[PDB]
Amino acid sequence: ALRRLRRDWALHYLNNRFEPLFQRFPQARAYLEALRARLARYAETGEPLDPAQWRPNLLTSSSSGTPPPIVYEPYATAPRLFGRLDYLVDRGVWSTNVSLIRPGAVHRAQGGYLILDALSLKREGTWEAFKRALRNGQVEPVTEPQAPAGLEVEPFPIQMQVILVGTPEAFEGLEEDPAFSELFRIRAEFSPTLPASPENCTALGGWLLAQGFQLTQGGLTRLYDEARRMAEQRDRMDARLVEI
Amino acid sequence: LDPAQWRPNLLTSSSSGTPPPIVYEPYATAPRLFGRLDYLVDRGVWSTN
Amino acid sequence: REAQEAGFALSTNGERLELTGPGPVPAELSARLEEVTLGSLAASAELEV
Amino acid sequence: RALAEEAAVLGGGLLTAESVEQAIAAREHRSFLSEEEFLRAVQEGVIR
Amino acid sequence: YLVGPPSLGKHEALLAYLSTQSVETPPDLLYVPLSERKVAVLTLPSGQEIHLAEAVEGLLLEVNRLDELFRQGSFLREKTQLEARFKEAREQQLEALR
Repeated sequence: ALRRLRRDWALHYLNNRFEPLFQRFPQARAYLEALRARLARYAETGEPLDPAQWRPNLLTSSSSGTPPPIVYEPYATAPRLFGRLDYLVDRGVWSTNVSLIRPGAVHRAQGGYLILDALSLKREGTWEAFKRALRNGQVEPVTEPQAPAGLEVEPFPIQMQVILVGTPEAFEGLEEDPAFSELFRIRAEFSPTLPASPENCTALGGWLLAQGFQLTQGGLTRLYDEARRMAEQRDRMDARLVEI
Repeated sequence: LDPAQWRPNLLTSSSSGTPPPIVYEPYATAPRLFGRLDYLVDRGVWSTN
Repeated sequence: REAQEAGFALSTNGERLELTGPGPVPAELSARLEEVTLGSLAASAELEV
Repeated sequence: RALAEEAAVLGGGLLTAESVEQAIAAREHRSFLSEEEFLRAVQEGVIR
Repeated sequence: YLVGPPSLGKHEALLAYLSTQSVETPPDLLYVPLSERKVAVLTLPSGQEIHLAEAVEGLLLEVNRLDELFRQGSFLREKTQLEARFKEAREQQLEALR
């Protein structure tokens, strides 16, 4: 009964202490209730509390949004996409907590855009895990099989837009999965060649000037003709502006 | 006597009865289907309870 | 002031507060005492912050 | 529902007949590149 | 998903186009422990993570006030009342046996 009072009174005043926080942080009801339960357990059993295991693990700070967070991850591996778990080795025991979770490309792209290479997604074998994260919200930080205990990361609604970039054969091995069609539906298909017209010649000249090149009319005309030559068509110029 | 060896482990508590527990498990590995055993390492001894 | 109006003497002990008198104090008096003590310790926590 | 969402975006917030037709036309056009190149080759005489 | 032959500067345009976009200030996402085993990603309004961290440190230090609230007059008197009732039952049994 003494133990029961030593949780009753603690919870009774912890409710009053937490009401201002419940008001100030409406989103954090779950975490604050967990803290209240843990402190009640501390008052009941006198069980020591580890501060490091109860900390708001910040992932990314932002007061911006113009431009939105644009996370381009050319190397799309699981540690670089979903994050990685650090461990502390105490007496040879591998332990982890919230303070040892680092954001991945998915985490810092929330509220913005995540740019990936489809060829990278195929090569690193992370397409299955990535499509699972998109449809189910299962973003799991990379763990290791040497840790006796892990962290049960809850599902999370995906607030990012994923924009894959790749060459058509880099999508041939990715469009076979029906899940690719269901998830990725807008195809920003790029034409390998632009129409050969004075409008496109002027656009190419302006693009080259924006790159910092000093152009003459003859030089721009010769570059336009060579773009048509590379396109190997009389009425089409090459759209590969990196080559030009 | 080890108190941690003899304490009933809460798995899940009933929410409201209505609706029933509707557990959609898209990723169906054995750890996420049948559960996991977490081990405590004391002097290199992986003990569970 | 409340203790004086209720006919009891307050016996402070450092930062700890308790009410001394013949028999149990009134329930509202004990509740006010507990609330005052808890407010003082909450103010101490805010002082630490 | 995906086509309806595209029509809503292209019509702002309302799925009128014009909005849905625009959504369908854009859906066909976004994967029209191979057909456009084939038609251009046919017109230029590359594929007779 | 952007599709195109390589060297078309697809990444370079895409970044240039997305930079011109404007979104509402993204919420601060953060891992928060719902327990010592289970952690969830929570989204807070921008700039509210530092206040939450400060408050969490306050509640972690609240172990001191938890320890101290067992040393107050009302808690002590409630403990004495409970002990008095228990020893009252004890003394009833003891007097019967005696």
